[PDB]
Amino acid sequence: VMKLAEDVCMFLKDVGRQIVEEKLVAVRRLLQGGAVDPELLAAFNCARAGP
Amino acid sequence: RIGPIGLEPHQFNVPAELGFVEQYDNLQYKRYDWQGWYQRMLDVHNRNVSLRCRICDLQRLDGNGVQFVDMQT
Amino acid sequence: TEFEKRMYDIRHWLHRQTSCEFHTIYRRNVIHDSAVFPTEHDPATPTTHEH
Amino acid sequence: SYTPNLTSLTNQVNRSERLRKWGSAGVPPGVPRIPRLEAKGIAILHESPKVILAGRSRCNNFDSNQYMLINKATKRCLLVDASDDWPDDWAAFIGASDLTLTHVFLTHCHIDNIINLNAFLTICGSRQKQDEIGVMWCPAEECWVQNFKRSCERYGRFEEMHQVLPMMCRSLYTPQHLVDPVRNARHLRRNDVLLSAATNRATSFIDFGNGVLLYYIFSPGHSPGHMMLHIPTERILFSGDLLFFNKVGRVDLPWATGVRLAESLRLLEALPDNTVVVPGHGRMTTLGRERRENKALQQCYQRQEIGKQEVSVGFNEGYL
Amino acid sequence: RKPQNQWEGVYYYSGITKRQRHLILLHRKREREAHMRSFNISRASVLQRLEQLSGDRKQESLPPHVRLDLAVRLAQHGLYQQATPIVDELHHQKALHAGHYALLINALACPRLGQRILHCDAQCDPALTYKLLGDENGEERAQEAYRWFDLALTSLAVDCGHFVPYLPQGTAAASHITNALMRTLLTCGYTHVAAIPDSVYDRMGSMGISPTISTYELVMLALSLQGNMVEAESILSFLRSHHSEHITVESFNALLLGHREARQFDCCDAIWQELVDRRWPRASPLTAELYLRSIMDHANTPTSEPLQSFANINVVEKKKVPLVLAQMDELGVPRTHLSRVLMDEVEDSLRKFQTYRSRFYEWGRAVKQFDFIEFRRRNGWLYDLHLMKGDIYYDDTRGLHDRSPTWMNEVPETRYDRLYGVNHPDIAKIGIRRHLNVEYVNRKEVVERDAALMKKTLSSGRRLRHRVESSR
Amino acid sequence: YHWHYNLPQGMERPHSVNRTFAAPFQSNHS
RNA sequence: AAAUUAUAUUAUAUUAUAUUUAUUCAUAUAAUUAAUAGGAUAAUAUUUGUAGUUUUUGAUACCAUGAUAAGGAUUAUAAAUUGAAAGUGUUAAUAUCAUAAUCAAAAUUUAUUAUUUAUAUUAAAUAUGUAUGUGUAGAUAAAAUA
Ligand SMILES: [Zn+2]
Ligand SMILES: [Zn+2]
Repeated sequence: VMKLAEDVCMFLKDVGRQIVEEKLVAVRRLLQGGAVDPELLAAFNCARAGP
Repeated sequence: RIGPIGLEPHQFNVPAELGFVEQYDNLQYKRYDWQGWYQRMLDVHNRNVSLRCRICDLQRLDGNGVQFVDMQT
Repeated sequence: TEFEKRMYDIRHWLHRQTSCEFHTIYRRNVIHDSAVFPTEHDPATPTTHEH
Repeated sequence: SYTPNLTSLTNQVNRSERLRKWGSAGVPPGVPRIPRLEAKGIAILHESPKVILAGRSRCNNFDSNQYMLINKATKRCLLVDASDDWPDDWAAFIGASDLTLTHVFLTHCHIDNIINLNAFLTICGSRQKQDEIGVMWCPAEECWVQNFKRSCERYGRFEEMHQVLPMMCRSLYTPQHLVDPVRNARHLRRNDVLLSAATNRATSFIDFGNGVLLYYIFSPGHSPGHMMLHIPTERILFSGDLLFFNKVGRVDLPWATGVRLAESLRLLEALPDNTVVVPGHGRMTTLGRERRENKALQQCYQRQEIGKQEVSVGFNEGYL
Repeated sequence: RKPQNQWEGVYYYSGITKRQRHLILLHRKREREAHMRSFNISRASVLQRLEQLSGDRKQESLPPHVRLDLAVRLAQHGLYQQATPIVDELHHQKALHAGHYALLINALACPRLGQRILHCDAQCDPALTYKLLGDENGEERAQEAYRWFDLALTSLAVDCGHFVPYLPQGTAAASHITNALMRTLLTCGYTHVAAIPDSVYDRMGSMGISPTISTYELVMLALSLQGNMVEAESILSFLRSHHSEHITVESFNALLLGHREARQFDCCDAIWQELVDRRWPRASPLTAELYLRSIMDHANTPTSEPLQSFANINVVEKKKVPLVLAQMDELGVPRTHLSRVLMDEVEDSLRKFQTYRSRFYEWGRAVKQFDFIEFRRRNGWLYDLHLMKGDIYYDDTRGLHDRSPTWMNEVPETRYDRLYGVNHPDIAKIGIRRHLNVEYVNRKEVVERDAALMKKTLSSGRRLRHRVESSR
Repeated sequence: YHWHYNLPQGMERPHSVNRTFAAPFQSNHS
């Protein structure tokens, strides 16, 4: 089990770095600029009384 | 984050955790005529779903402006 | 889900006589509907231990 | 078994036989090595002023026996039918008895006789390192030497497959290797004798020492070359596979003829009844008890008396 | 018992019959003939309308809007030569205005011949529609679009007769006509597609016309069809930096089509994941079309580093298809709005990689596995790929044996069993008893039995030694 | 005959049987 | 007649003398045979008392095993360590049913005046005289008539 946990952790490290880099390249595009979703804007203005 | 989202003032959104177990055999019960009832035994033995929620997440404002969970709540 | 798919297929290249099980703790939005489950007063005739 | 050609693969009777014999597996389970559990020790069978016979029964899962003759004077020992799943008790016995192993007698070269032969020669030569051990055998068994691998195929003896047999190496009867001028552990084995089928009571013997003579007798039927040992001074007949307790050898194997087995049983009638016959398999008997109580010899002599010109006797189920 | 293989997959049915593939090919051929018949009927109706308006109305001059609608319907069906004298007469009569020129130039891109080339010729590949529409007179329709652009600019300079030295270049009509010119030049051959960001964009800059979002989207689509991805990503980075509230899904479709054409499929996955993350602008069925076609193009791609030693490697990317389809069910993109060829490939990858819980309880029965074996044995010549043929960073001098007491905790059962006669001169070093060194389950009893047997044979050997050496 | 436990328990060779043989769905029931 | 090998610790036992019970034993019994068959989200087979009948449960022997007891030698020249403890050889007696033609002891279940050993019940008796085992057991923390 110790030699398997070295085989799987090395596998999930290279896979998990590739997936997070795919999410980091999308987040840095979402921070450069984007248009606000009208359904997202409607979710904030949904309550009757605010704070 | 999956799950439905309520926009009406009578629908509160609770961010909650769900814990569950997936188990599939790959050594002996991977396939043969026993594989069905063994997989059903593994699934029904792992039937537990743990639904967790912080009370601090419940202390937000509702759609009507009043707080959802106060001190006495 | 790309990582959950890649995590589930570790079971196909495991070691000899070595199996695995998976645990997943994810966040999921829950709606408490105040119309299906309303907050009402106590009834006039209350319930007892005989119920 | 045999080579899977096109006709054997397109036959449904082959799959029917492999289902009937072995069930749903279809593959025969081999003859495995006896483990270190359920293994007995070496017994001293006979003690005499001339020789000592030390043996071990059921040393294989073929249910064969392993015997060694010890000369009390010259301190020389002689293994006959060297097939033991553990030839480490025998090397320790030889080393603790201060004995020298000089030859190994082979009755015939079936797999129940030569399975651990390279192990015997290697371990006993390694103990001699702290002149090599010769092999005495009949050249007709050459046809059973070449099928040692195939017999190791069918009986599951995979670790003894890729082993050059010492009877196949170059002896003094063979041409020599012309090696490059710029080794002799395997290139030439000077200690090797080939027994002749013309066996007589005059000169067909081995001088074991101290006036003890071992007359080898050519007796086919279970093999093309099958050599019994006869010691008339000790009344001991190492029969090998020709004669057992209440039964004789098989003929339902290749190069085995029933009338050769009948002639081999007929050339045994001049020995006295108190000669202890020592078989390759099972319990030992006497030749008088086999003249009185063995049905194969009764059938052989009855067919000879009623007038059969070609008397054919032999077992079809028994010891290999 | 003989062991079963745990790295061999469960035998399951993932494939179609020869009859089902033949019926799929037959039905797709019938749909292609139906689309060809529809386009030929519509083109015959348009030509009959033109012959009626040219024969019966020989001297009666038609109203200008009937001739404008006839020229639009002629140019939309790929009949550009029958429409240009109508446009010359309408421009000579000064009946055309700002919107009518853009309507004519947009009709010159032929969006009725494009539907036939889509459904019949290109096999519903939307990049192949741009690649195949350049064959039906790309250079001549490009020259007519340039001529109608010059006609439009002359009529815009007429119609604008303060901002006097900055007209009509500052108006919305000039930008609309330039967008129509770019949209028509995308339809033509490769020279005009390459000239859209080269010559047309520099001419629009030198003329002083302010672009719109469709201008940048058509320039990005031209760079996508060229295969130049760094410039298209630069244009979308410019749009993300400055005018971010105006970006529509056509720029994402341009990047998806371009990274599909440049065969950089990881960028296609990155763009699709970004579009799922932001959820605005909404994903059209063209987004799912381009992304699933990029997936099918990457999965059918052969590799050369393992040199096909066991099987094809990229087929596992079809396992991404049951994920992304579920994302479409979250994105509101209907999966029935996919083309029939792509739906065939998606159902292929779905029956290769998808199972439900009810099938997963029954798919490993021995009946189905042995039926798989019997079907491979009987007719495997029909379906087989081969039958066709401390902390280490602060550690430098490691402290050893730091008085950690191993006698407080309990590890007393450390017994080991060694073979008898390791240094004995009578017991040989090499032997079959070396195989006793690898045995774990019954180790103690095997070592005791071997030691007892070796002691007994050594005692018997020395006893026979003493008896023989004392008897003589 | 077996695999020893001190040996590395790696996968010996991968098996691509479902991608070499694509089987159509065939059940005895309609 | 020394050195100590020695384990040592404490308790029990019987037809007093008769009665109920856990097992044992007696005599009544029930139970019997064989072989597969895929069903929602799958591009179309309607299907399963169908292909099985003279089906399998059938070789306990006289092999050369192995346990028992007994004697040998090597190491301590240190006051440190939680801890100065570990490996290597010979003789007597006892004993040896596996290459063959079967079948239900306690394979095995259940019950009745009846056979035991145990289970607890179980008492009178000073006229005189009086009643000593081998063993079975639990964890194991004293020592000189040879
Ligand atoms: Zn033989
Ligand atoms: Zn033999």
